[PDB]
Amino acid sequence: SALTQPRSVSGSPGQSVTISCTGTRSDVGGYNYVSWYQQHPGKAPKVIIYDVKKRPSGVPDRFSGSKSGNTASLTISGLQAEDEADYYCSAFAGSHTLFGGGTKVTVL
Amino acid sequence: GFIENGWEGMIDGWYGFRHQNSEGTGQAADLKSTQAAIDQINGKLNRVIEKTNEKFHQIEKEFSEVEGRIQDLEKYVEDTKIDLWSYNAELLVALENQHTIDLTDSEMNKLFEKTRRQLRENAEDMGNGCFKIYHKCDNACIESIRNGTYDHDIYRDEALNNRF
Amino acid sequence: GHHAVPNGTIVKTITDDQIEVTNATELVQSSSTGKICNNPHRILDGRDCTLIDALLGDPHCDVFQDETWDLYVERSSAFSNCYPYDVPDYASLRSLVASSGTLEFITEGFTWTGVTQNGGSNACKRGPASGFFSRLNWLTKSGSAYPVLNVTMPNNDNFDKLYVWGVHHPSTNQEQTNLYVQASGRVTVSTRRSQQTIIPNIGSRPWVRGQSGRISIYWTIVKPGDVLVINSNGNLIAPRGYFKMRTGKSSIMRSDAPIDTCISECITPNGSIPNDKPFQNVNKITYGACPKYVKQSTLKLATGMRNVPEKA
Amino acid sequence: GFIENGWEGMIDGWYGFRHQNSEGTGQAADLKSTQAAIDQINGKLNRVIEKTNEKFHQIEKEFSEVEGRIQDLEKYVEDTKIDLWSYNAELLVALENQHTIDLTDSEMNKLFEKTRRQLRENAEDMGNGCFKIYHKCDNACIESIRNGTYDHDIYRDEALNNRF
Amino acid sequence: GHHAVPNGTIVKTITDDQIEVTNATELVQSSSTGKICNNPHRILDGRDCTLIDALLGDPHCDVFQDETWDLYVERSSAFSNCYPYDVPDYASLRSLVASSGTLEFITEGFTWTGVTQNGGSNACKRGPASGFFSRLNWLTKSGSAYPVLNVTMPNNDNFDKLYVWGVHHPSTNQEQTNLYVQASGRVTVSTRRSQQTIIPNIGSRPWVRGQSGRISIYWTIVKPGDVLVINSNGNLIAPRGYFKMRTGKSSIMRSDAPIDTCISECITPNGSIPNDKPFQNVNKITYGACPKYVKQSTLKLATGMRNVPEKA
Amino acid sequence: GFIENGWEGMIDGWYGFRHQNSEGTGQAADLKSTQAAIDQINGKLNRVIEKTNEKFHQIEKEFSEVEGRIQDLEKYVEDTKIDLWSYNAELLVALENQHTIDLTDSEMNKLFEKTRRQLRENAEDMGNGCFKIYHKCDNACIESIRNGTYDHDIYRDEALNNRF
Amino acid sequence: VQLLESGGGLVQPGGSLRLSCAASGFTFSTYAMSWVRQAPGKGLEWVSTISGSGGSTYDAESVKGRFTISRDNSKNTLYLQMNSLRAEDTAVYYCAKEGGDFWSGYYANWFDPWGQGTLVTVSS
Amino acid sequence: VQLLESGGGLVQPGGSLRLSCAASGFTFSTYAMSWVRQAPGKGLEWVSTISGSGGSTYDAESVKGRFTISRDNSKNTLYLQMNSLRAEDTAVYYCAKEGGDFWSGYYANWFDPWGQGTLVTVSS
Amino acid sequence: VQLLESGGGLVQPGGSLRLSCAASGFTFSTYAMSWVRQAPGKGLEWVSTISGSGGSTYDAESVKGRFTISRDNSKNTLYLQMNSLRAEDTAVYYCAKEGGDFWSGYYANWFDPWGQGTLVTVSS
Repeated sequence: SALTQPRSVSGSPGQSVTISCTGTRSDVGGYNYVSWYQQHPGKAPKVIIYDVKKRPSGVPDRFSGSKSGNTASLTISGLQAEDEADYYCSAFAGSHTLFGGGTKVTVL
Repeated sequence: GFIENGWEGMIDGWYGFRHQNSEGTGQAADLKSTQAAIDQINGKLNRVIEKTNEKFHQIEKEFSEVEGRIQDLEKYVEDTKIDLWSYNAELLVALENQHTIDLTDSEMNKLFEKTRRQLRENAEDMGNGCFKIYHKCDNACIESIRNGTYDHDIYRDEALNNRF
Repeated sequence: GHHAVPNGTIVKTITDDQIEVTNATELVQSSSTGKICNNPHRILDGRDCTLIDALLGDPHCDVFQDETWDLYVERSSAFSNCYPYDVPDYASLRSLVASSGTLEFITEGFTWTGVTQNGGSNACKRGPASGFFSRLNWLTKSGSAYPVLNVTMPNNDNFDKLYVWGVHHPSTNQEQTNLYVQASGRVTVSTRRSQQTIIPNIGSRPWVRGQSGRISIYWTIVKPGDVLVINSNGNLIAPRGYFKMRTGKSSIMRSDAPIDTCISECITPNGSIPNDKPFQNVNKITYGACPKYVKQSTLKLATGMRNVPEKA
Repeated sequence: GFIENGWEGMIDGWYGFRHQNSEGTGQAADLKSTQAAIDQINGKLNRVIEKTNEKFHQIEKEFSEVEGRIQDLEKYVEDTKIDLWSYNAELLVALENQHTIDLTDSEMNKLFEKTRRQLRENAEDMGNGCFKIYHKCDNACIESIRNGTYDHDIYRDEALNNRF
Repeated sequence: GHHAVPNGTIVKTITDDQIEVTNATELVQSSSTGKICNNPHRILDGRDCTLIDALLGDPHCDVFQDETWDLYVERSSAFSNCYPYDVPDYASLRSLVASSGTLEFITEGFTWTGVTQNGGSNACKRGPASGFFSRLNWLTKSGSAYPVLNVTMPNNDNFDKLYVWGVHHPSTNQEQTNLYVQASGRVTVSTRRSQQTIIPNIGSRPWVRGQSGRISIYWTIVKPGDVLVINSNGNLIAPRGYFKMRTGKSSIMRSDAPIDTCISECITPNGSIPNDKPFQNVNKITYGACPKYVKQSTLKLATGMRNVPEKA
Repeated sequence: GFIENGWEGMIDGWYGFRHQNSEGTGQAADLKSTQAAIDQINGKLNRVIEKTNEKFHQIEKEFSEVEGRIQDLEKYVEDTKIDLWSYNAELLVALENQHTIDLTDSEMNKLFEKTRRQLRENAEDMGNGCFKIYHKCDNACIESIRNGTYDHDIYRDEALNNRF
Repeated sequence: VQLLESGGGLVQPGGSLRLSCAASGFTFSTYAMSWVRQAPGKGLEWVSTISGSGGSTYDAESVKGRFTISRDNSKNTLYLQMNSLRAEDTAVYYCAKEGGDFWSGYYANWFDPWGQGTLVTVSS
Repeated sequence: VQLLESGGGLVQPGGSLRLSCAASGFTFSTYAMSWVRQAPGKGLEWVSTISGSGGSTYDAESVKGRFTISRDNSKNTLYLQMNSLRAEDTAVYYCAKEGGDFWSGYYANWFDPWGQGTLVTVSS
Repeated sequence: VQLLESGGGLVQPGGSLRLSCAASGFTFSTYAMSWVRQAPGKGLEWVSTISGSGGSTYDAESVKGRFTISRDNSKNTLYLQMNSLRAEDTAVYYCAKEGGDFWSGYYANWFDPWGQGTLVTVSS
């Protein structure tokens, strides 16, 4: 099977956007290896949040991640034009890695 | 308490199996048990590492002249603060280390316990952390043991005969 | 079975002092780069003047006027080159100004009648001519009289004003009657809630830059809606204005480390230390987000299992 | 580690059994194991709750005017005291919680271990936390398992035949 | 198998930040009722006067005379309506009297010869007529002389006596010679072990209730078997007696919360908080049996097991 | 959890065995398990006992006269220091005691687990901490159980017949 | 760090193809590697991963018996072999590196650097 | 909180009797309930207890096969049924409530409120 | 504390000998005791040990079936019996006391007091 993600989320600039990645008890609730990737059109994905609430070196502090049971949330603060892309969530399921459907963020 | 060694050469994980069937000796590594142990150790490290101490203006701790009560009280306060935090540093390290050892020894027994239940009356514990399967196991049968899809009924009749 | 490594690390636990583990991480930062970084915090290098000298207006650090900071770095080579002075509470004035974080001075219009202003001494040589502290005004007799000064300056703003004034203790009685007129002077500076009265003391003192007399520096804080009255019949180093007082994250540090260009969250007199670790042993004096100070030289956290080479 | 679920609908205790014999499905709750866990959790709470801090006259912690060394030292002392007690509050909660999880998982294994020893060679572990009894059990036989008065010899001959 | 609940609670542990449990209890008290209870402790409401004003005998709070307490609640609306005054150590006198717990005053027989007693000022209007602090005695010249006062008062009791006296700093030299006679006054109050000499300072000060002068309040403690000698040739606000000194559980608190009728063991400036919990976040200022102060907003203790819904 | 008593009269160690064979009742004490428990308890005591507090000149803690802020601050600092160290003393004792109880209970299960693996399918658990050996054991056979040199194959055929 | 993919091209259904990912800028024998594919217009799908020594290989169920993974730590190149190709295998294949530095070499919990990708297509 | 007992009376040996305890003032379905008897002049003896949902019933050995317990959480009434009555069953029967508020509904560790009691007597 | 050894002498190979160690100055029934031998010019070799009650005896492999140990806690004397003596048994035999005071009476972890030793020799 696969992780569940909303088709699209839209928000006006300066607002906050939350993306939900709902998984099972072996995928998201069994581990803390949830990751979030941002894919601009026609480009390879880049990491924004590795391990539930950690950021790489070179990512704005606007992006934040959290976990609540079996659902993992990514919060984009100060939404602006360069944040319009497809966002995917990854999880570890014991013997494989699962990827989300993909949420497309549109800035009004 | 039954494993009395550590397999140097196990370089694809923290836990795993090795077997000697008719085909030959093999080696494999478990991944569900390894990442469970690493995640818990990783979570422990993050909780210790968090930076929540932010101090800007504090009292003066080094003195050039010699004064009386006020200077001595300032030295007493800082010495008291250092000893208390030094004790907290020792106990925290000692506590989290003993939990890490117990966490890692438990994950090995958990893997051993679940492999024992999988071979329901088809294998015998041999003291050390190894089972004796009383039926012909090929490479596929050993793989099903690691996967979790070992059917104990197809091999049951021929195993019970060999056992008794 | 489980894995083992050939080169393990010794780690402390409750049961025993040494147990080998596969790997461990140090939890005490015991190293410094030896330099102070200036990117996240504002660092001000007081190369040759102390905070009080910059506050008072020493002739050789007029560069520090109206200078704000997040950390004043004081060097051991700081020296004074003006009229000899003392502060009865040096640590209080140093602490109060350092935490203020601004040497901003707004000159008020002070009317002194019957006295001669802009006095000076050979100790403070501003260029070829004798001078004085730039933020303090020395008052002398005007002809053959020193009228009792009764000046006032009210508060109509919304911030606290810090007034720095002083009393001059001359060496000899002839110097007093030559400078002022009264044999025994008196300086009273009072607000509506607090009063400070100081009678100068006449006597010889050690010889500093040619002057056997001294100056005692005092400070007064006026809250909004308050008023300041300065009354004196002699020996008054009058204030030229007030320094605006602010609260914030500002302190003073005594260090000899040089200042470089990097991004370090905490500053220590031995340099800037990384902030990833929970504890540090470099120094007990710190500024910013940095680990706590512990007596221990090392502290290892076990990121792994036992390391028996060739419950469960 | 073998129970991978929690029976919502177990409303007469924390631990218990459910069976499927020829008569039909049943449900029951254990009481010796439940009260043992509750007593230990209750005893832990009482030790934390005890009120032993009684302070009457202390230093002033809020200041209106701006003073020098004495005011700063007072602020330093109170800040030091708060950070130390805040750290003690976190570690105490973290320690007592991990003991509560371990004390509740242990009580389930203890119940499982004693039920295993009761059915001496008359039942087989089935991976999850359930046994397969190899003889006809009625409601009374299952009750004797929970009571503690299960005679393993009357059913032994017919169980060993079914097993092998 | 074990039980599960549909609505669990998130709890912190060593391994990870969030684990669901069946139930948990909060260990931080983060709420207050907003009111102070008066049943277990004695609460005294200083509505319009501070402790020092009540101690000194302000005209508008004669109600606080001989009043004991277990906690003095000071309100921000407190104001002074007497002769302007200051205390060189305000925090020491406030702390010493508050921990004493009694404003009990026993008037001694003080013989002042050659001076006029019961002085007063228009600043302290007791009714239609000018008055003064009730526990302080103002001494003025008697005709055209101010004889050097040398009074004594020994100790024969078994408790410590607190004497509150003062020195009057007049605004002008004409006021000094009009009130007293000596141009420069002096007040010396000494016991067998400690001495205190204060020379009044003449100068103009801000205008408070018509008076440009001030009064400096001092205190002296006489132990059993000791003796107190008051010597002055001018500027003495003589004491009328002594305050009994006791040790006990008494303090002062600055709050604006109202006082109600209940039974609460601890008092906080934000109100009274329950004492069942181990930690609290309401306020760092507390009186009595109440939880410790922590920075944390919440702290949950797990009274239950893991809550996996549908070692062992 | 199966041993529900303590053998008073076991005076040559902390753990051991007693048997009832055809020759007669006997008693013996284990020494590897006893010294392992004592060493760990001894190591715990040494770590607690270490003397690392050496203070020479400190502030004054008793006062004869009555002063103001400075005297109160000194009393506040010492009271704060005492409460913090008193709390550390309670938690340290409570933590090290609970570790001593678990350690000692674990060492008994470890001895029981290794004796169970030694009698591979020649004995069955009898609920309490005792085995039923299904073959004729003399004194030498029981000694080999304690030594660690018990050959489970020589007695296997006659044990399996008695068991079934 | 730089990962360069190669081998993408058109292959008939039931054919075979071999993809190579050349990696430079890091110790290749320390970090785990993975292949991740994204169908045109659809989301991301995990394919395979390999350990640091190459002894442990993990595959997805829709790929398990068909595609295999390998490494040559001497040449610092990661290889994926396609054996039986179906109509649903048309996607852009990326080679990724385990971005973690905590016991790296076992599994890829997250993928810090990604390649530009090579597109494979199957058709008549 | 108020517990009212009823049903006490004279019954011949070997007879039957039904006692009802009406409880008001608290959530009846949350707290466990118990029956405790005291023989005239002698001490207190526990009889039975019941869980919050009524699914778990616990009886004393001298009562086990004879007396049963029940609840009707809708009617907030606790029922005890006597089936075979002996000469030693003459006592005053109290209905008690679990006084604890810590995981209440499993067993009665202590009995905070007690009823006034109903006296049952057996004789010729 | 004082340990005095006796019984040393010349014995033919295959003979027997009995060594007694009289101990005074401490509670003999509390502390474990041991025999340690040192061949002339060579190092120290452990022989046997005995518990406080005498019920537990431990012997070395080169001594196991030949030499036995015993106590008489009433007489405060420690006895070692030699049954079959070989040419390699010529050494100086010391009687030692468990020097520890932590759960003493089980085994001798270290030997605080030692006797002066008795020399036994075997020859033709």
